[PDB]
Amino acid sequence: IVNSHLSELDEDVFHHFGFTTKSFDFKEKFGDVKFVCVCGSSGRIHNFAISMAKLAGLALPVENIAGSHARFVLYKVDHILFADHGIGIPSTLILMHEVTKLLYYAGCKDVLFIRLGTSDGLGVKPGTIVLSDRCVNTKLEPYNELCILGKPVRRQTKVDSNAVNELKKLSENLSVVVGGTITANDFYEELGRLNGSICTFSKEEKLAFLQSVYDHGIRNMEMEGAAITSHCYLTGHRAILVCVTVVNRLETDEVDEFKLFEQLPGQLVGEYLKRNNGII
Amino acid sequence: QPIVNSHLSELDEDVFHHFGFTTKSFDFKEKFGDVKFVCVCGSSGRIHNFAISMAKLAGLALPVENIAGSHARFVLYKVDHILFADHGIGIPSTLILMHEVTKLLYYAGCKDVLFIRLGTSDGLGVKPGTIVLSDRCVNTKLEPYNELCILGKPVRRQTKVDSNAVNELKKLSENLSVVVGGTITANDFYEELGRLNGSICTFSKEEKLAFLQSVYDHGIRNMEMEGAAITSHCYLTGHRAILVCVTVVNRLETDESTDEFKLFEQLPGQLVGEYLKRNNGIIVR
Repeated sequence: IVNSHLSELDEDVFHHFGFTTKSFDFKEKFGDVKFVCVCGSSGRIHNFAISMAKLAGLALPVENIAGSHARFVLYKVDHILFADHGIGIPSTLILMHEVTKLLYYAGCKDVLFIRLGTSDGLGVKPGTIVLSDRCVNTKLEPYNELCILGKPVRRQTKVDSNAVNELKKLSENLSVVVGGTITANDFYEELGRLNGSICTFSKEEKLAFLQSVYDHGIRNMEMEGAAITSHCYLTGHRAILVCVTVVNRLETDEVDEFKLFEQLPGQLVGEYLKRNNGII
Repeated sequence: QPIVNSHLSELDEDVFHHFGFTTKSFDFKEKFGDVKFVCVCGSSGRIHNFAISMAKLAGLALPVENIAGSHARFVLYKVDHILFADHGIGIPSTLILMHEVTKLLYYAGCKDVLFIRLGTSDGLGVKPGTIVLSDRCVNTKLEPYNELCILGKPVRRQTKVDSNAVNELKKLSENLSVVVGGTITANDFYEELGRLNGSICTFSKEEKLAFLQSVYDHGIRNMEMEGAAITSHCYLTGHRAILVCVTVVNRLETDESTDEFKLFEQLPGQLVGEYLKRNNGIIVR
């Protein structure tokens, strides 16, 4: 589906990237992109871009394509774009809008979006990589909910099951678990944490909620999945979540090794990108 | 009297993961006990500069120390009775800040603290560069609520702004344009704010205008993405909140000079700074 309104613009400003459609030719600069790698922070995604560059044999430093003062960073190593989305669905939706618009202008078709994040684990020990076989909200519905012009809109989530299949098969020759993922808007109360500044439920209700979602296949929880997987589906691209778990929420709320866990998703996806020509 | 989360007493040590410190990091009573203001905005650089401007005003020697961990998600500064932090973009990011900052205030025994958001925003029927003092914070249906889904169950939390602080800021500006009006909080910069140049648009330019005109006639003068989170969380934790946002675009005209934008961003700080100087936010030495 195409936004007809874009073709009417004399110039289109990427407010959060720091450039416009008069900055450069998008086809020439981005036309070969087939993958988009994203995580929460600029630092981590830049480190991964650098890591991927070394794997491809790129000597020169990986340079920010985005404006220096812009909200998000943007790196490119061969056929891969790297960017940060911050914390939460709204921040992520901004990135998704501007990155998919970028892909549209560049003529990129059927691009795989990969989120390499961290997450709360359910019934798995910390350090476990969860490959999301589905992304659902806190009601375990595979939908991202929006209020557009004051009207309720539900947009269903979808994961590239083929990519999950590949990543899981690949991981065996290189622990990795395939399971469901909850996306929430509140790190504390909506994720059943007891140590927020506000708590309107008991431990019993918290555990009943966390056990039920586990029983219904959920293995991890985070705050951006529903946005990425729903937005990609609608704009003609693909999406997967590769997140390491940093805590078993069926056991506790609170959390060197943390930095080590963060490296794990990149180690898996990097090998995937190598064997599926994200790099030359 | 503020409601206390009893579960916090069950913890021997509490970790502020997004600030990168714990309850053993400082003596919270001695370190934060005199905090009566918390200033927040979207970026670490902007709020750092504002903290620096307040320190200069207070006659305090630079630099302003980031109390937060070096690799933490958020920054945290203190100048006399004011804390400074960034909240990033959107309600989820902001809610995390609110939880950890209000917990900090609790451990430090701080009561009735005033949260001030110094942001930029979409304008409605006002020229770019206009400071909107929010007298009302609502969602995209123009209801004064932040909606949540707690353990799968729908929750609506009422929003509230400090009218007295708003009134004081208004009168202060007269002796220093500033408009008092409604504020919409949305969860999406593009479609939910009625922008036509997203990657997805399921509405016409006619429907767009109707939506924005409607909210304008209902008193809304600006739109941003964090308001309902701040004002509802403060209400529940026994604190106060206001929004002081400069508008950068009049959405009733268009959806689209970097120098004057930098000038615009300075405006909320200039107003708020004067308020803090006269209301025991800083001590002038």
